[PDB]
Amino acid sequence: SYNYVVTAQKPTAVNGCVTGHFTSAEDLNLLIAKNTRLEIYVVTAEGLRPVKEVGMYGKIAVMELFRPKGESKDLLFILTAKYNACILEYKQSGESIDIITRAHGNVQDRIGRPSETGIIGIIDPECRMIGLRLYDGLFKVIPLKAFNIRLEELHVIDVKFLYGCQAPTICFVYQDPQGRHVKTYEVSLREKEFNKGPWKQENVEAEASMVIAVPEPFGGAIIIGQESITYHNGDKYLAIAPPIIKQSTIVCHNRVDPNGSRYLLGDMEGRLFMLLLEKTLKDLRVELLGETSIAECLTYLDNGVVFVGSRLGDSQLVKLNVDSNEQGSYVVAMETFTNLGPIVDMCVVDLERQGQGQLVTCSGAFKEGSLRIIRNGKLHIRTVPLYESPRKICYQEVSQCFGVLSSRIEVQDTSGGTTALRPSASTQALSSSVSSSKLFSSSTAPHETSFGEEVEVHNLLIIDQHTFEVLHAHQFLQNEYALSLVSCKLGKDPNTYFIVGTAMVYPEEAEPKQGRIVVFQYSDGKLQTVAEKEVKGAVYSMVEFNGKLLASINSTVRLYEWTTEKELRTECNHYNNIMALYLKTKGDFILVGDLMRSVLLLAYKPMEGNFEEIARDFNPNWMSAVEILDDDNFLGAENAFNLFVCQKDSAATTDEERQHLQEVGLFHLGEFVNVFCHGSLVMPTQGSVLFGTVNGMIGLVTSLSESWYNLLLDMQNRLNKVIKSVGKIEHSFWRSFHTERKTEPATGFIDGDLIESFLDISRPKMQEVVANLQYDDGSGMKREATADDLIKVVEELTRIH
Amino acid sequence: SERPFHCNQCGASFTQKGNLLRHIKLHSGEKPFKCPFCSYACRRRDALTGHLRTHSV
Amino acid sequence: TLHDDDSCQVIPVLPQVMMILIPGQTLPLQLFHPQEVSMVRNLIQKDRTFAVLAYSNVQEREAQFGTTAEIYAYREEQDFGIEIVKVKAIGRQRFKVLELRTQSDGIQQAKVQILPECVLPSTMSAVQLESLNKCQIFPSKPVSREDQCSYKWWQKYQKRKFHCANLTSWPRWLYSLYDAETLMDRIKKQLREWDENLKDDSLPSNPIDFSYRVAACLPIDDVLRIQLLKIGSAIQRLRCELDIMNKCTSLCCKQCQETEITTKNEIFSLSLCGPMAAYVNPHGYVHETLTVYKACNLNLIGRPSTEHSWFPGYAWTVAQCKICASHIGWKFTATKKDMSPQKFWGLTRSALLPTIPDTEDEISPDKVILCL
Ligand SMILES: O=C1CC[C@H](N2Cc3cc(C4CCN(Cc5ccccc5)CC4)ccc3C2=O)C(=O)N1
Ligand SMILES: [Zn+2]
Ligand SMILES: [Zn+2]
Ligand SMILES: [Zn+2]
Repeated sequence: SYNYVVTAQKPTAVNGCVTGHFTSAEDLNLLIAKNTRLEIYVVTAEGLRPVKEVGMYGKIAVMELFRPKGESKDLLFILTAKYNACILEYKQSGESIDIITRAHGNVQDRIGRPSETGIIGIIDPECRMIGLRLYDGLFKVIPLKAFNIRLEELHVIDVKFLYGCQAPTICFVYQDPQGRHVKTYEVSLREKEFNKGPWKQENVEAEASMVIAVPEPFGGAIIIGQESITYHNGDKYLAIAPPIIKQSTIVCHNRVDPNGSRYLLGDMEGRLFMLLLEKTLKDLRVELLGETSIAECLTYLDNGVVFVGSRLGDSQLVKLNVDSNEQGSYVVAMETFTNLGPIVDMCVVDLERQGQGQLVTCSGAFKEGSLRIIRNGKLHIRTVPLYESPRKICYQEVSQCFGVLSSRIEVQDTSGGTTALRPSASTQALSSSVSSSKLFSSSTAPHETSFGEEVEVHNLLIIDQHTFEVLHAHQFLQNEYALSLVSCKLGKDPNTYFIVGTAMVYPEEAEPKQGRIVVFQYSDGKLQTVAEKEVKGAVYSMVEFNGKLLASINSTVRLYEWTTEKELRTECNHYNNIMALYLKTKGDFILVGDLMRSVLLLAYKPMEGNFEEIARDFNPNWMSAVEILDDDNFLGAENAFNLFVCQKDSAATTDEERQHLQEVGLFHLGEFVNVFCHGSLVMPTQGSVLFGTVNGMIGLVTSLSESWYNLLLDMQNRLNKVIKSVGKIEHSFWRSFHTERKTEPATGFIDGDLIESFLDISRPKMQEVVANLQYDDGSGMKREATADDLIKVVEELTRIH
Repeated sequence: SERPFHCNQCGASFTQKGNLLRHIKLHSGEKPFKCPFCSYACRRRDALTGHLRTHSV
Repeated sequence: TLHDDDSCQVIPVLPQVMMILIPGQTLPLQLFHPQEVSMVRNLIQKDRTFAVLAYSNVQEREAQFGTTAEIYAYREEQDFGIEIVKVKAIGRQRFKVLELRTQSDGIQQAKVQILPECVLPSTMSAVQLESLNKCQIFPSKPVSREDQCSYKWWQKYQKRKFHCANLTSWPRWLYSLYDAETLMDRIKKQLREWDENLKDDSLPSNPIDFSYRVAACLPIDDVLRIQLLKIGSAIQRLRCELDIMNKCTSLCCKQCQETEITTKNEIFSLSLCGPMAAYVNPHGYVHETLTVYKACNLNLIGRPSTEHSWFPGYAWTVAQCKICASHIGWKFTATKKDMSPQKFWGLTRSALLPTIPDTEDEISPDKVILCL
């Protein structure tokens, strides 16, 4: 296999945000974290001045600014997910802008158990040292050589640097087998060992989750849980328990004023709160500000403006008015930034019938759930909010409408029924219906329902492809989870139908004993229920298989035919020793895979009306999505933000092993893939597979010849010498296949981003690289490489996205 | 009647030697539907019947 | 001491060690050959490790994998004039057959490649939001018998740890079928039906050793035990064990396969040792014997005897299959009246399989036998 992967759309999810004086001690900068991308914005009176966007050879996990001893401006600390660290300084050289790596290094240790609470990176206020918590019972310290110190507390929740102490001192919240408590520890570099912390509180709330150290005028640390918000400063102890917080746990924050009198707090659901200090300190007081997108990170800007960093929905710029608004909120949204992530499904449509192809995604979650329309002609973005969770999508041209699996949250009232949290598309439908089935009404059992908590109800929405208006909503049964969706014609019937696979989920029954496949037809603004077919398991996936419907039921793969009675006739069956979750087809071949990378490849034999096992390969690892490249090669995604391709085993001199699959492709993408689909966004490369991520990243993968692969390999190795590498991180190390304990160099995949960067280097760099390369234009004439030949080849390669 | 012929596998007590040997042979197996006339063992009990009927005649 | 992964190693092979070993399972062994001692009399200085094999068709000697064993006890004498030599061995790293050298006398050496133990992190490490890493840890577990008997507590658990699973194509309760803690609980709910020993301390928290402790208590086939060893993923190993404990319940004669002996409901743990354990007879034959309350379709052989009884206070009587007369085990009958079960049965596993009940319902005949 010889493949090429390139970024088509940079990530849109916001995983971090900080403000500081980076471009100059007087300038005010805004820093945005977008997975592999880092953005620098300057705070203006009207808004934010965009300055620079860069790409890193690492997944940004920690990002904090600091002002070093006797230095011009704030310096930046960054740690990658692969544990590469780098320190950056903003450099202007006339018209050229550069980010220099003042120091770099990797802080990995071969042996270490990563803590449950993840990576944490903090810097002391004096900017003397950097604290890192990567593995339990160890604490790395950098004053880029580093040293570890032992920790008897093996379950750290959160830790921060104290203000106003004789030496840098840390205070943390741990959970021991006797409760949850807070503690302190002092640092001695000269000793490279721990000293005694100034104080200690032997008990704290069982759900303590956030620790914030208040600056020097106050000192101490703020502790926040579900029920209690406490303050501790040696022997000073304060505590409050406001009601407005029990609905959602406090998750993200930011310091408002440098004197430390006001804090911002956001919940898991988009409510934004402010912490006010009534000053010694007398008491604490909390106030609701309003509702925002679910916030991953928050930053107080200035002029009553706060930046909303969101992973689930669009980022927002909001104003903080001294008076509340008529709905009760003090916040109003000023400007929104497009966010494509998370992407749970997508489809490609040539809406204008121009041979183009437009990308339409089911994106977001909860009230930020939305459809995203992507148009190339660079990429154009239209946003259509849905206010509930989208799941799956398919396109039906004859009806000029989309089918979308949707789910909304409701809470149990006290009136017997349930109430929605907010208006959504499923309650704004022009027409509505709820299916009724005696077959599943035949389920009679105990079902003690508590009355005051959440529950999921799934719905099917039908929406016009032009206006994107809610045409029709069909509600699914109680305890029924909408899983699979497909639109296609069957048998001799020329009508086009929507087929939906469902399952019944009950809280005390793990393995699903029940499920449905329901066929729908959309006519004159109404969805007519066609048929009902009960199966004894969950209907995970369905795929059009040449006039027939291939369906997955738990670990069973069943092929259904279309009867003349407009029903499904079970033709044949194939039982697998794994749960048949992922299902992709091409022609008569059938590839089946589970969640744990267990691959299973079948081929339907029409002469006997059944399936034959062609090959099989098990390699235990979490798998997120899988796709077929061609008859002999298949692409998958497996944890570790990693991609893999396995071969159909060409010419194995082993009859019993021609059914075994090798491993010819491995690649570290840096993104978590959820769905693959064939298509291209335009009118030497073969094939085309687009994929969407949780961070909204979009790339294109196509196949190459051995000559094309071999040529680009030496070019990449050459470019790695000349391209200025962020943090001096090697591309071979970045793209290395990496599990939490293993590492192996990638092969079979060309990093199209790095290839395209060739056009943006100075012309002297190009000639330097091309020199001493043996060139083959194809079939005829092997010579030395021409500086030009690559460029015009490179452009025709760029003309894929 | 004191059964001094014990089987090392299961422990069965037998009153005569030759009865114990008949026991330890059944411990082994090899499709244990042995026909006593010919010794042809069969994999199932119904195929023994169809095989047994060829044995009387 | 343990060998590094994938290493090309040469290990002795012990003849007449006919079983399939699962790592950590202890093995007492009766020796009689001087060659068995001749291997041990040197092995004990000092490796103390050989290679238990996994024969599929031992009469044709078909084996493909196995489990290294670490001889951890060895001390013996010639008391009452009979020279007696017994050792306790324990299994360690799984392996795969490559080449084999039957040396001069027996001395079958094993050219072997170590099998790597494949550890996998949680399902959330990729998609879990950095903001909620503080929320990952729960306010611990109540370790009780009331909110575990109730499921409301665990629902909130399943709700929280996979809250960010809403960013995938798959909902939470699916990952519950891959959550080690959930799968352990599903087993932490089945063996209290079987055993009264405290799960809490006796079981290990780590699923690796916990998977092998489940594997050394299930009366399953020799072949089922085999592909159970092919499974590097402790998670897959648990689901396979689980779906076995769901389907594979009622046990039949391995040889005739026409006689339903007993059901898994009839299993019970007599002592803290467990329901199934390895017992030895006075001739060196090792029996993985299971204890069950009731069994049927068996004939008894001979009179009961207390001689060398593994359960003092009970007299055993040989039991064999009604149809094929192959040995199934023993009927243990109490000697006194103050004995608790009075008639606890007791079957040897190598003749058993808790087979799929081919339900004789004319409306529910066959079904699906996905051996996962
Ligand atoms: O509960 C259980 C199940 C049965 C299992 N046994 C017991 C057992 C005893 C013997 C023979 C050993 C030789 N003596 C000779 C002798 C005669 C009278 C007095 C003393 C010695 C007779 C018994 C052979 C096989 C087995 C066997 O498989 C076990 O150990 N426990
Ligand atoms: Zn016997
Ligand atoms: Zn015969
Ligand atoms: Zn039998």
